[PDB]
Amino acid sequence: MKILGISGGMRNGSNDGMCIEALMGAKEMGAEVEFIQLQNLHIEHCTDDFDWLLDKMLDADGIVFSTPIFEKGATGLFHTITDRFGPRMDRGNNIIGTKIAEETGGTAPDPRILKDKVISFMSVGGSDWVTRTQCDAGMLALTPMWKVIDNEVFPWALSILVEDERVARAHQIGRNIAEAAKDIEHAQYQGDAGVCPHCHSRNFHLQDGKAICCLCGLEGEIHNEGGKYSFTFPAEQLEHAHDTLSGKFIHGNDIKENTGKKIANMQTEKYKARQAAYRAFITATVPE
Ligand SMILES: Cc1cc2nc3c(=O)[nH]c(=O)nc-3n(C[C@H](O)[C@H](O)[C@H](O)COP(=O)(O)O)c2cc1C
Ligand SMILES: O=c1cc(-c2ccc(O)c(O)c2)oc2cc(O)cc(O)c12
Repeated sequence: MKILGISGGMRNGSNDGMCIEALMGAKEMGAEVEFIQLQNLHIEHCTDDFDWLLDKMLDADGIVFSTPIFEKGATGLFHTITDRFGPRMDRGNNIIGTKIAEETGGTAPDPRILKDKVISFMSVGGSDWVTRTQCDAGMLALTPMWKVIDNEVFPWALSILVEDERVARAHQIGRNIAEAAKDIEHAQYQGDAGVCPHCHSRNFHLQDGKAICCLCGLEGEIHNEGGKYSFTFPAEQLEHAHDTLSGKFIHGNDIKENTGKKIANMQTEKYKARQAAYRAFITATVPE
């Protein structure tokens, strides 16, 4: 089993070390290991080394991703990789694209794109401003429905490379991901149970009558029982969860329906005149 470790920190930084430490644990369980340092890659924002990166990820049976924490979440580059995953890696759209290709004599997309895969994440920050990175990390796995094994946060971690018990945790995360990879079907989540019984998220969007899991999208209710929170939802919601095939097929269907409505609206006079008033009112300022 091939484990790919990816770091988004500085060259030779703490994220490099935690990630290489996971890789060492993985080799201990018998895996072939590879390491990619993202500072060596050129990756543009969603509007270039990205295709290469994805090819590397598609060949791995499991992935360990270690990211610095910036403003409580993953780095902007981690969010760009997430942006760029959609068009390429959505499990829903790739199932559709492959069925369509078969039946219409089209060329069969990358079979790798649909293989099951396990992924673990590590978020390394220097303080306790760490409340959003696990969700950010979960979002990247959500689009292709890779099976999350661990999704770990390390606050106060500037000196983590001399904190033996926390380095030992990353070693164990490496063990887990190699073990999970040996049998991706029977691999099971090893991380924290969290609050969302489906996502394991602890991040929720709250409004009167509706608490929403910020990762899996389940709409339900948060309960405070003496300081312990818990999340409940009605079973019909499972159909709609953003990390299930069912919920993705629905989501994509609404996208197709709303995209057709936009195309049609873009041919109305209402649209064209408002747009022309905007073009006439102002011109975008650019640098010299
Ligand atoms: C602009 C910036 C914002 C940061 N924001 C946070 C933060 O919100 N929470 C946090 O825990 N650490 C934060 N950090 C600390 C970085 O996570 C830390 O420097 C990183 O773990 C270093 O990893 P490396 O050694 O691999 O580069 C921030 C660092 C920078 C430079
Ligand atoms: O190393 C850290 C460095 C910084 C930081 C960010 C922007 C600056 O203009 C600056 O002068 C320092 O912010 C942090 C914020 C954190 O929560 C944890 C950290 O380790 C850091």
